[PDB]
Amino acid sequence: NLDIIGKRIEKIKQEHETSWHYDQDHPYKTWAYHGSYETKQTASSMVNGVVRLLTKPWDIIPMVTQMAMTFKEKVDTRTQEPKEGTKKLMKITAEWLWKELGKKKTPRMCTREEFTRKVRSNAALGAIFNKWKSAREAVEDSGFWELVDKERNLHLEGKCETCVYNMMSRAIWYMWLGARFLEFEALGFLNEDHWFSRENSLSGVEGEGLHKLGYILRDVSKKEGGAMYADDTAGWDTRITLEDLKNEEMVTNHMEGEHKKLAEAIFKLTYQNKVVRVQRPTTVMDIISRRDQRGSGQVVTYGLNTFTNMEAQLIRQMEGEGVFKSIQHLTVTEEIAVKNWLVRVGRERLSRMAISGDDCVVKPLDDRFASALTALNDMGKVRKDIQQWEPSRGWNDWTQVPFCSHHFHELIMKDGRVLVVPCRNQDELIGRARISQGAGWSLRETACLGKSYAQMWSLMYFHRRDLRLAANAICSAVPSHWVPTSRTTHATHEWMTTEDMLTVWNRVWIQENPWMEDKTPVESWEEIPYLGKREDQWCGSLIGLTSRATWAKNIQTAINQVRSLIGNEEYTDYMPSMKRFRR
Ligand SMILES: O=C1NC2(CCCC2)Nc2ccccc21
Ligand SMILES: [Zn+2]
Ligand SMILES: [Zn+2]
Repeated sequence: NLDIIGKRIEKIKQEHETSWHYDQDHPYKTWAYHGSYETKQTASSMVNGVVRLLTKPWDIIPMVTQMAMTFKEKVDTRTQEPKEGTKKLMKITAEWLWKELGKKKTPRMCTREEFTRKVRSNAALGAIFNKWKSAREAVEDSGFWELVDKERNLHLEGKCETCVYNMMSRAIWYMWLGARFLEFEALGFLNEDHWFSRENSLSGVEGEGLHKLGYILRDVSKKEGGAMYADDTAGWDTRITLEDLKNEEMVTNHMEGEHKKLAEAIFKLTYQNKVVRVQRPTTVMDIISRRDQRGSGQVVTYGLNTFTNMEAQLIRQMEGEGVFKSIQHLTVTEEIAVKNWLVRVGRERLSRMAISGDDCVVKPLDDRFASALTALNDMGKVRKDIQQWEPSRGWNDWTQVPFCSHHFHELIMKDGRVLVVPCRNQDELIGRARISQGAGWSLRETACLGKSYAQMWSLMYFHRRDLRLAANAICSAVPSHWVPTSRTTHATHEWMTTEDMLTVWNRVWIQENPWMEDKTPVESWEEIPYLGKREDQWCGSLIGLTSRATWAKNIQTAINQVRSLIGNEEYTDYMPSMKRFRR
């Protein structure tokens, strides 16, 4: 308890010595409270005017327009200790899984140089404002690195002074840049060296991209076995047990020297003991602590969520196959049965899964998996939107399975070749492209973000009539040489380029596509198919509405409206790449 966290707590106490008070009316029940201090501060979603002016029919669709407007009764709940049989299953599986992931990889420290390069190309490293303005300036100043050094040597000594979380759909634990550095130095290798690539982890999809995820699900569907299960966990990050954090820490068993000590300190001092500052309007700042749940950098969180989800799903597969009888206790001969299953078939069983952090698809050996719920529930990985002991409902067709907010279509080109394409309800896609985050956007910066959405649509969602038309309109309305941008950048964004989008389409879908045997390039956008018109409507198309027909017919007028706002620049007309504007 206070031996490991007190020092961090002590230090915050003194910087607000004028304000410290143990509030008697504190709302915490599962979080250990410690004190409050005085602050007074808050980032709403702003509309992208370039995208909205070129998507007029959606101005009267509430599912789009409501997205731009506007549970902590789940962070403040508790998870029970798993039974002894469950703890044994997790420990054997985790031991086995780090060894498999480690066979073709070497753990190593990430460098100041690597960290500096990341900051100088705008990645989301979840850091706070204070002594320097931005991340770019702290990294170019030697004083920073001396603070990093002090903390670094405190960790080698097994103590922590400044590694404190600041809490703020999605929960992010902002730390100061220095604490983020030390996390990256010790555990960055998991992402930097692709430990959760499909080649390395067999279940993982790190670095894949939406042009690959549908082909991966179709390959899983080809295995003999039962339904495809895609059960979401209710509040995954809140269900990570202290036993989970201890099995994750076993990656340190594969390390040596300074690295092993620096990694052991991240896990012991920051992950398995947390210090958090939270804004309460009663506006004060509460200093709360707890031992369990996930609270790490976004990138480390993705890797360890993937690890622990692979572990949980192998165990659910073991339960379905009758490898063990009860979670109450594993007998000595069950332990050897479990180890032997892992050695014998473990890699085959990993290949039956697609796992992206808390998100999974599993094609088990048979449908016994559906009612194999004892280990899953006892590990705390309770399924969302279904009663605890009700058997899972599986999917009979890989094209129906949800994964990473998409489903996937099989789309046959006029020349017979097969595309497996990503898809989701079109209101969601249009609604997101109409939103920006943060202040100080110039018209040029707003235009270049619209262009990023348009090029993503061309590459990933070309098969949706409305999005190929709107993408061509936005690319016609934004100056041809202006570079697409994002302010927040495990997937490949091939659309972030000033290269011709037909050339990028050929590279992604034909040349580098390992599922496409015939490498014959496509010569025009007219060779690139759409979904069936009825399927396009099913997935949210406005094709057939009077509003949509008027928009398509008069698109030049909309393009010209945006060009007139941006001013006298060099523009290209991309509409004649479409049959209906080609005379
Ligand atoms: O566990 C995670 N789940 C998803 C949702 C589906 C893709 C991965 N997102 C994440 C992003 C950062 C960190 C963790 C996660
Ligand atoms: Zn620290
Ligand atoms: Zn669809």
